[PDB]
Amino acid sequence: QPLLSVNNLTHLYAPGKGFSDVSFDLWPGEVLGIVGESGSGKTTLLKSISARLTPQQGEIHYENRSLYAMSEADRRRLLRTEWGVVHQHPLDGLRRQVSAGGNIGERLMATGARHYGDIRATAQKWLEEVEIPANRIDDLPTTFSGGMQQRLQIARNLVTHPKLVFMDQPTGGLDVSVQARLLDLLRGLVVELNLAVVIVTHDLGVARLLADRLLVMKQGQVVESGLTDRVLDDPHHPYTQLLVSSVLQN
Amino acid sequence: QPLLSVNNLTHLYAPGKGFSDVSFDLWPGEVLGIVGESGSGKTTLLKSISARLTPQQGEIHYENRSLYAMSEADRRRLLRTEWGVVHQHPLDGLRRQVSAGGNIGERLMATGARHYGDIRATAQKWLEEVEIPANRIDDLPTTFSGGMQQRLQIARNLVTHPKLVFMDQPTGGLDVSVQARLLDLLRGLVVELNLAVVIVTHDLGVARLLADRLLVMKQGQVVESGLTDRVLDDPHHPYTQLLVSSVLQN
Amino acid sequence: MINVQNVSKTFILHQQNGVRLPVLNRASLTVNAGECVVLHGHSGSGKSTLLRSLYANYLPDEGQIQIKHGDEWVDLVTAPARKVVEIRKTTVGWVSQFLRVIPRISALEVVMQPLLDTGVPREACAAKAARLLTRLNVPERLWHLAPSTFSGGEQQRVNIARGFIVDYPILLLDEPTASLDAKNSAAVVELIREAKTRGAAIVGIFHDEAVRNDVADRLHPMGA
Amino acid sequence: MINVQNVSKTFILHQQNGVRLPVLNRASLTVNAGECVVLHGHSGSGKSTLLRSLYANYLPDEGQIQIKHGDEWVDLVTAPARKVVEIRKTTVGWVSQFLRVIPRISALEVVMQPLLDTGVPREACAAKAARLLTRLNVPERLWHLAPSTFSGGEQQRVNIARGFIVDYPILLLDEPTASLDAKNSAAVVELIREAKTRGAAIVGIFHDEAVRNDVADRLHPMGA
Ligand SMILES: Nc1ncnc2c1ncn2[C@@H]1O[C@H](COP(=O)(O)OP(=O)(O)NP(=O)(O)O)[C@@H](O)[C@H]1O
Ligand SMILES: Nc1ncnc2c1ncn2[C@@H]1O[C@H](COP(=O)(O)OP(=O)(O)NP(=O)(O)O)[C@@H](O)[C@H]1O
Ligand SMILES: [Mg+2]
Ligand SMILES: [Mg+2]
Repeated sequence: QPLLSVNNLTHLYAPGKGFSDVSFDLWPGEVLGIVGESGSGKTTLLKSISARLTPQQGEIHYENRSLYAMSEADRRRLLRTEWGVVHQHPLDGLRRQVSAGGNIGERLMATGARHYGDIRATAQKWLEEVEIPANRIDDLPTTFSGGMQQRLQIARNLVTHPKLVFMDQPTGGLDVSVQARLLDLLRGLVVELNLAVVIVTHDLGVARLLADRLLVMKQGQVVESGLTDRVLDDPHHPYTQLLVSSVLQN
Repeated sequence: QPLLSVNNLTHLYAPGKGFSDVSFDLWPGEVLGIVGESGSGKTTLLKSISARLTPQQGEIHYENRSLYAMSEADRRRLLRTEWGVVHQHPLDGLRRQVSAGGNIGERLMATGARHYGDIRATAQKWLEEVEIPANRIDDLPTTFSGGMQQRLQIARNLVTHPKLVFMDQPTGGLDVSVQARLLDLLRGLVVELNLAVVIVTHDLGVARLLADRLLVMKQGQVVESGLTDRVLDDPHHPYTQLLVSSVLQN
Repeated sequence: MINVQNVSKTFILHQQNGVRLPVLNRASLTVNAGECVVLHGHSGSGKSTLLRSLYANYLPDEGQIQIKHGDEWVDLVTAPARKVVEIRKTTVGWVSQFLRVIPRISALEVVMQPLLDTGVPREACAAKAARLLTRLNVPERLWHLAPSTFSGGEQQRVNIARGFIVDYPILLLDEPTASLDAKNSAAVVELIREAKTRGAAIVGIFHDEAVRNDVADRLHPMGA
Repeated sequence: MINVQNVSKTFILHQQNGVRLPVLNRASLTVNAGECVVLHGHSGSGKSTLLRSLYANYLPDEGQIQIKHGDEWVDLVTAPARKVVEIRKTTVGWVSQFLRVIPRISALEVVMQPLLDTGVPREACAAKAARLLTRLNVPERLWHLAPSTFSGGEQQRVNIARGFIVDYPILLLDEPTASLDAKNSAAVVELIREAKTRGAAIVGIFHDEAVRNDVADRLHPMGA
């Protein structure tokens, strides 16, 4: 049974701004990429399904539990223990005045960790995982570069080994090498640990190598969906054909 | 004679953080892409050459005039009239409380424009150029999406038809279609108007299609430089070979 | 066991005046265990279209492509995406001219991964990947380096090894031996014959005459 | 006029134990106006390496590739990047199997651009692009649509038209006719012959025997 279920979800700031009539199912151990035009409502949908934006219509069920019918405490517990959220801008998902080690360890302590040495070791291990030097653990994120901050946010939202991760362009600001490292890390987590990922991306190569299923969003509506390679290589909706024709070939 | 000249430029926050011993020449009507690892000092170098970060060593000459030997008023005049700066995060180069029309028109008025109708028309024209709807001119950038904000910043820094534009990952947050639109716009500006661009990017496809010359930066030093296609297809320094081998093939 | 009935596909190119480009019209094809069927036809007859429809990479507009999954029968034309994903993970294997992999993963792990996804122990996966690479005469020095740093032929020997790492009951082969020299081609022929012997329903597209004659057990005319 | 003297190139693959892969050793080649020189050799002899060194896409470790630019002589092995950029813009043209273009630009403008970069009026550029496309029998309906939405053959007819839009004194041809059918091939042969007649120093790599015989005026053995 789906880990996450979305039925007739809709949130509109104004006619055409946001998303409307969005439904999809996500299971453990698979990746649902979301691709679309800048302004199609991908971020609004990601916020709505991640308990950060109350919808105007539709329902979201996580482990058979309506997401927004639950108490605010339960949603915060979800976002604190078993839900990961990676924002497009890393500083939005980071504590500016808290060191990188503290940023990673907040989640660990929220899950019950109470050994400072173990938290420090785990933070250093995850920094090395995203190839951030372990000597930058005590440096504030303001001293980090855009890619460094993005990787720190990814480690922060992945240290707890969550069951569901909503990411908004996690590859943005990353050089291709660390990008491949991140893709391998995400694939390993998804397959070995049965992690589920809802990723919004514009790099259709990353969606090809990572996403198992795809949603294509335009003017706030899902225009095409299905298997990632089928959609990319056999597009049906005009927008999808434009979109894959606009890819820069290397 | 070069539009911009950099000689032995160096700025280090700490040993290994920043850039050191950087020299290069940029002429009108060409693009100097900068590619490298997240943490190589690309942004620090871009700030230093854009009059936003005083170097510890070396000199920068713009039209034969030392950049940092000039008065602060002259540097601000450069950044206000004939220099464009596109930040990695669009909101850093945008006025949050000022509408998109106002954001675009600030530069125009700074160049002497004093007709409200003409400024409005130019702002709408540039919004349509980056494919932003003209009905969003009065909406604050906080209501814009990441790609919309990035395109608004690009239009703001290109409305004045500047002679030198420093961009930090301008394609970040852009779907491939509007990305191709932006690439065509930049190529047209560079060729027709002799515009010069220093662009920091991680998408090596955009550097291939746009950059005429390339710099490859690692641990704060330029490791390889030369013709874009020569560097990409005939890399010499180990890092460059790793970097181009990490590209996701579409 | 493959059962293609009345599968037809025409591409609608909205990017260019929405012109229709028919490539399959009421095609059908039956494949059984321990048999190899090779699609034969003039270029543009729908060979690639049909082969990738068998792999669900294209979606026929109408018709049925029913493949046995487990002890079931599944119409890939209407199955859910999860159903197709599992059918690829366990039932329908694919070999082609292209190694779409994550750039920085060594060749041995590129070959092991499809089997490790099935829960097989890592020692068995490593041993089988090493065996396949040795049969395809891939140098030992290249096992522990990313395929993207190799030549085209070595990358393709690695892609073939990755394709044959799992014993799929159904197998698809889009010109695996095309670029390979005679020795490496012969090795791929031997691998295909072994797959046939174990009871693999193989569907292939081959341009070389000798490879088709040595491998093909039946010919399907795609000209129509 | 092309003058290649003692050009040698060996690739150092740091990604794989830093192995050295020599591909050119003290090669030389002289080309004159109104002449076509075709590189002939076993695959792996350095044909592609030398051709792209002529276009500055690769950098020979040692040697000289001196090409006449304007009324000058320029060693592409040591010239500044700006020098090479201008030499490509005006002096050294390139035709290959691949249309690296911005995705959303129509075919007519893809063909016009290299000439418009030289300041030629837009009417003349449009007329010449239309002429080249008509000669290469590219349908009129496809002139105003992006190449990425076409088939491989049409994209390659557009790449050939873009290559021949400017009358380069030096021209390089990396198997332009390879995939083309006999009619389109013959059209490309006629274009190459016209380029030769006007006084274009053409350096080519061809696999087809008939195309090489019809075009080649001299053969350079790259086996050594
Ligand atoms: N706070 C807001 N108030 C009013 N309108 C908004 C607000 N946020 C977004 N809109 C609009 O809602 C639409 C969708 O927003 P969003 O989901 O952030 O787009 P997006 O698809 O993620 N674009 P991008 O980040 O470039 O991939 C856009 O037209 C936005 O301009
Ligand atoms: N304000 C700062 N204080 C101390 N150290 C800094 C500061 N800013 C950057 N550093 C370091 O300076 C180095 C280079 O910074 P920066 O130029 O922003 O990297 P970058 O190459 O642009 N990375 P990316 O944005 O991912 O492409 C990094 O190790 C940063 O962590
Ligand atoms: Mg967004
Ligand atoms: Mg940066």
